Amino acid sequence: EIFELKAELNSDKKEKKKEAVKKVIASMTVGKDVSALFPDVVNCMQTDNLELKKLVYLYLMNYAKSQPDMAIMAVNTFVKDCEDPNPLIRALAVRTMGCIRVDKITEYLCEPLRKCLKDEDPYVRKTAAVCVAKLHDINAQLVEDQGFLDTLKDLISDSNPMVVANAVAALSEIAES
Amino acid sequence: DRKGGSYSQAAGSDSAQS
Amino acid sequence: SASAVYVLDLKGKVLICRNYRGDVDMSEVEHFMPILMEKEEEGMLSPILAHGGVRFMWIKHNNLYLVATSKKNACVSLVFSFLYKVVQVFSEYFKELEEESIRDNFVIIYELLDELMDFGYPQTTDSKILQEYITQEAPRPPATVTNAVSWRSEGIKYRKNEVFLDVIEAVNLLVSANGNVLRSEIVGSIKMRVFLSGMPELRLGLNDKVLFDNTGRGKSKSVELEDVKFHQCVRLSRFENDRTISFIPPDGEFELMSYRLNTHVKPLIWIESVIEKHSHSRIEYMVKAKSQFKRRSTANNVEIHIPVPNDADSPKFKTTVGSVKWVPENSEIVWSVKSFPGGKEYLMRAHFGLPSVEAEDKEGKPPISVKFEIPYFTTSGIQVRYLKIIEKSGYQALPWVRYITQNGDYQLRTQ
Amino acid sequence: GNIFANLFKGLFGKKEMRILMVGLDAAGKTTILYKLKLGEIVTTIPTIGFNVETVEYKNISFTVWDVGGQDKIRPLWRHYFQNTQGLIFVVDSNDRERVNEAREELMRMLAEDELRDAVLLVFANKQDLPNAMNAAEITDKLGLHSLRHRNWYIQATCATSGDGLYEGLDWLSNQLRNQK
Amino acid sequence: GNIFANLFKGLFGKKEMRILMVGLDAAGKTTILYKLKLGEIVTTIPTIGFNVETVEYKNISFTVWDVGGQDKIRPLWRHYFQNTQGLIFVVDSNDRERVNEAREELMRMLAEDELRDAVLLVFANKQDLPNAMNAAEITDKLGLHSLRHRNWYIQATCATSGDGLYEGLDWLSNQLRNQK
Ligand SMILES: Nc1nc2c(ncn2[C@@H]2O[C@H](COP(=O)(O)OP(=O)(O)OP(=O)(O)O)[C@@H](O)[C@H]2O)c(=O)[nH]1
Ligand SMILES: Nc1nc2c(ncn2[C@@H]2O[C@H](COP(=O)(O)OP(=O)(O)OP(=O)(O)O)[C@@H](O)[C@H]2O)c(=O)[nH]1
Ligand SMILES: [Mg+2]
Ligand SMILES: [Mg+2]
Repeated sequence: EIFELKAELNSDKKEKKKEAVKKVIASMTVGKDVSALFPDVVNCMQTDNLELKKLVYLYLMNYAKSQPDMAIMAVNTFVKDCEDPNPLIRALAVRTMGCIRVDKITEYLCEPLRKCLKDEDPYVRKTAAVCVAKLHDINAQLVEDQGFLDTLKDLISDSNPMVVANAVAALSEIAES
Repeated sequence: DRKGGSYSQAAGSDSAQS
Repeated sequence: SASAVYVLDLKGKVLICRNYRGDVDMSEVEHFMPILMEKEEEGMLSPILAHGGVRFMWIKHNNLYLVATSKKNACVSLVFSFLYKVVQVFSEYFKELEEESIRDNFVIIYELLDELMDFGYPQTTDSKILQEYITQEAPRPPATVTNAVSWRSEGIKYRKNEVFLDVIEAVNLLVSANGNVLRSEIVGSIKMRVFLSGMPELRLGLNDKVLFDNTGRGKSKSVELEDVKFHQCVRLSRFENDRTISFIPPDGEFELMSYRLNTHVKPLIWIESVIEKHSHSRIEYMVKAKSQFKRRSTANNVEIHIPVPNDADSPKFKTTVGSVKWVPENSEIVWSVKSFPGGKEYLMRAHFGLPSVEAEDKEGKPPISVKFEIPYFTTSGIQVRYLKIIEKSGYQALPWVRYITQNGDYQLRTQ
Repeated sequence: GNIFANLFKGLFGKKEMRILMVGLDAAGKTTILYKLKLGEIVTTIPTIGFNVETVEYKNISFTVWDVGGQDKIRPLWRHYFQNTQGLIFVVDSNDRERVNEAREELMRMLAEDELRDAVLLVFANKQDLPNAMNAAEITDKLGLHSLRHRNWYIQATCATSGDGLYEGLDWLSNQLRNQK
Repeated sequence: GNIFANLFKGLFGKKEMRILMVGLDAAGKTTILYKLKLGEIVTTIPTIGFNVETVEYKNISFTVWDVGGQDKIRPLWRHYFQNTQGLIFVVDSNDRERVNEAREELMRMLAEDELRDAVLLVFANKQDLPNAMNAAEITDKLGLHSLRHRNWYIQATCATSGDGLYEGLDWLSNQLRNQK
């Protein structure tokens, strides 16, 4: 079971890695403690297929507070994925970075957040605005040091009405606390 | 045919209001 | 400001959960079921629960309760709107809303939940737009979400340009036991299935009373819609300026406007029912249905539900037109009529037995509800005047629409 | 000779036609041309020279040659008068002081013996402010009814909205083409 | 059983092989991997985590798994030791103070009973400054000849130039593949 799943996830075949990822996702949804296999799924994270990347990101987000020490092996992957040409991949990486409740991980995520704050893609801009609010909620001091308030304020006075509304909501949430 | 009343074509605008 | 959107089941098991802020522990869902059971058993059950400092506000679905936990003073209306949008998206993607699809569509369900809301703030809710970026069978997100027009995908092309409208009427009457109607309101529903090429800017025009008064023609038959709720595509500013209904119709069936005005006319169907219920001996149902609608309109599938006794057995129906059947599951007499011409009068004489032993507790008097549906009959008298279909390329549209008259909250209080 | 090829071409549409874009500067001529060609209100710098474009509608290639309203470009409208079949005049109802100048320029351009087959095409540009006149006050001020042997038609078009462009195009097609 | 399909696959090339990329931080490991995969000196930030890539040469897919030399990532090399067939060590001859640390890290990584079939692959990185040692002084200091049951090979590769990469790849292919 667990050994077979680990062997399948540690293989060089994508058809088996996808099946292992799907089984791990179903086990977590079915109510199975799959946090012990978080380090094993870390190796099979940088994959070209977008279907398995989303599952890996969801598992890391749901298995980040449980194993914060094992989450230190994902900062490089997040940094690499924060510059993908596809806006969907960048938005997913930004959402996953802010969803990880790791004290030692949000500190290194300031640079990707700053890079994606001025992203031309409106989806990327909205993802960065949401990630800034998430980081401020997690660490207000880190957000203030990163100087994201000035970037958030300029979001309202820019194009992309959806992105402007997202930035306004993030600013209201930050000011609410 | 269709239950609930046959579909009828609609106009383009109020031709009598210019 | 939801903290974690989760989907429960009928046995208390969380079919799927998706935390958005992480400020609420995932173990609080277990206490939601006991709290709901306690609230239901004491009459204090409400859609918004409260587990200490965490509030569990959710609605009841077909088979699972989409409870969304929250901790701060989040907007309850916003949470309800997000839950409704999620339910609509699930219905659009999955034909059935039950546990059969929750455990079978998790791969796409998780992606849809992640994309719908981030950090508790929803960003995308259009099923048609969302179907171009999240599929269960991924390219860059469409420009429609980034663009202002998020309800009409660009580049749509069809062989023909036909738009089917549906002016569905809702005749709701609240007739008290004394014989008078208290709440008699008719709510319009303009549902259109737009199927055209490109992104046409529809210019809907009807014989509104306000529009007729402004133009100076406030003397003909004009619909006096007290409340008009336009869709997202309908420009609120244009309607506020000079009653101009200009909006881009979406691709598919959607609700453009939902009129709602009071009705001061006599009911289309008048039901005169009597209860000659003997004291544990028998019961008589002298129910007579009078059609006050126009004779040119036929109320197809007329179903006047007469609530019979719950413990009644060996019932006999002596009617004139239409089949009368008693359903023990519903505990009422269904006066089903296939075709009900306007001005017709159907008389029924119910006769059912009753046990000698009296019931232990009272059962109440449910109101009698009719299910009349007369097509091609507009009670409000509102008629579509024009539909300005304008396209940059230039094409000849073929708009269509039909008027359907049905019964909404048309209940009759019993004696 | 045989005209079978011409008949075959005309069976599916062969006539194209032409059009002109003249008027005062900042009169919505460039924006009107962009809306006719693309369908968006594009902001452009003042037309120092000229802009040449084409519009495909009703199986007729309506080529539009935008001409600026600059003083140095006002006398340059005679260059486009050669091999020209149509002419569109863009009025500026939002410039009361420039209305007289536009009328004088139109009269000067309409007093040429070479431009005779070009029918009048008056477009009411900038039809978005309350100060804009109607479709008859502007024509009455410009004296469009006094243009003998000139088929003029006044149409109000909103640069921001685009309403009335289809009506103007249909009128131009009906004036140019005299068939079913 | 039948092995006709395997023979047909091997007739045109079937073996791929693997490789590892470990060493001290700022040792040219990322630049070496970029040169092997792409062929350009790409400047990258320090490897907080790891980089996984593949190289196609001589009909063998030489997959390279770059590993950083950070203190927090030094003990993380055991994660890649599972299902690993090769190992490449990148030395830092330009860091005299870090040479001892790199040698200690290599000895610690070479003292594992699980990583036994991975032959030694010493790459002389940063072979562009006069302070860099030769191919024997570095090996003598590291004691590569004292690694019993270890097939080590020292090769000098210039990060800026790329010379010696082909020789190292050929040596790795000859050590991994024992056929014609
Ligand atoms: N906002 C707005 N401006 C309009 C409208 N109609 C005309 N204008 C003005 O008219 C100008 C149109 O300029 P262009 O579209 O670039 O071309 P043009 O009309 O030939 O002007 P020139 O290039 O100077 O000759 C714009 O700069 C606007 O200021 C309108 O409906 N709305
Ligand atoms: N200019 C120059 N720099 C070199 C050369 N060889 C190695 N370096 C240095 O080595 C570093 C190589 O870093 P990367 O290529 O990003 O990857 P790395 O070797 O694993 O270093 P880390 O990422 O910190 O672990 C560069 O920053 C250079 O400063 C060379 O030949 N020329
Ligand atoms: Mg211009
Ligand atoms: Mg590196």
